[PDB]
This record gives sequence, C-alpha cells and structure tokens, in this order.
Amino acid sequence: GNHHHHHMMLIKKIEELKNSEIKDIIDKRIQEFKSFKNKSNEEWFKELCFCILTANFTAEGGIRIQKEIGDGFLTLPREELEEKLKNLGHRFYRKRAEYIVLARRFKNIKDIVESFENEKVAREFLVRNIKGIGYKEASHFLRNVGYDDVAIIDRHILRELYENNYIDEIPKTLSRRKYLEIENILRDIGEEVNLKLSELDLYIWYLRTGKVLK
Repeated sequence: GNHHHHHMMLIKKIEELKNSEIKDIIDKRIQEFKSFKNKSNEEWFKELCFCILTANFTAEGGIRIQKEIGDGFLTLPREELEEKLKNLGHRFYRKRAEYIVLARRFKNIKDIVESFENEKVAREFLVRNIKGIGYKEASHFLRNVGYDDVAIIDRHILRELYENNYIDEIPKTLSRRKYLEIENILRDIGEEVNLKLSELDLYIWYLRTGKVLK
C-alpha cells in the first residue's frame, strides 16, 4: 500500500483540529506560557521545579505539588522539602528535593535565561549546569515559560516516531546530537502544518489523551 498514508493522515487530522474549538483551547494555553515574559524570577523558578518533578510523574500531579508547595521551592530546607515531596506522592522525593535545592544558586533563572542570545543556547546552559535537568526537561521548561522552537522529546513521542518509521530505533538515551536530530524532524512536521514546536507538542498530546495540560 501507501507507506506514507499514516503520515498524510496525521497531517490531515492536525489540520482538522486547527479548524475546531480545540485550536482556541491550545492557543490559550500557549498564551499562558507567553505571559511568563511578565512574571518574576520567583515564578520562573517554580516552573523549573515543576519540570524537575515531571520525570516519573504526572503533569496534573506536578501542578498540584506546585500549588501545594509554591514559595517552598525557594524557602524550605532540604529536609522539609524532601518530606513534603514524599507525602505528596512523588516516588523520587529524595533526589528531586536535592536537585531543587541545588538549583537555588540560579534562583534568578529568568534573568539568566533571558541574558542568552536565544533559547537554544539557554538550553545548553540549563542542561550543563543544573543537575536533574536533561535536554527534555530543559526544553519542557523553556516551552512552559514562552519559547516556541524547542521540542519536548518524551518516551511517548519516541515510541510513536519509531513505530511510524521516522526513526530506526527507540534511543533510550538521548545525546545532545541525537536530541537535536529528532527535534528537527518534529520541526519539519510542525512547518508542514504551520505550527511552532511549542504548539505542535500540545496538538500531539491532545491526539493522544484528549487533554491540554502543560
């Protein structure tokens, strides 16, 4: 048959979503990310912590841990933070509590991130200096605070890409080189549907779950 039928239908489905009320819902979420340009360093640091907590967890869970703790990401001592995370349901409370505390030396994360030439270079800094932050987490963070040209390459999109033959094998470990390589394929798909990577990510998640989170 036509080996490109599934790719062609994915493009068609996304164009269908863009012509539905789903577009307004996703656009609103995108606008909320963009609003971070006006939020404080403290607000940005909380989002960085949300992303540090995402791995092996739920966005919905992260959102509630955020609302629960809030200012505590900056004021709570190691021991007290580790305690709240354990009681809030996070299985890696110990490691995450440590990463968060260590990240505090960069608490003015908004000023640091905006000082860079662009988001790509800023991502490099996030990955290299902040423990608990890999390329996926850094991209997730940048997207959530308003940047549009970084892909969030999670284990689900990797499986979809592999299964539909966009990549030869599920990577497991993503080196900088491999991350940027896979990000470019997603970037091409995005342009094929006239969507930025920040937006494409939400359309893809919506197709997978019917929900629009962050």
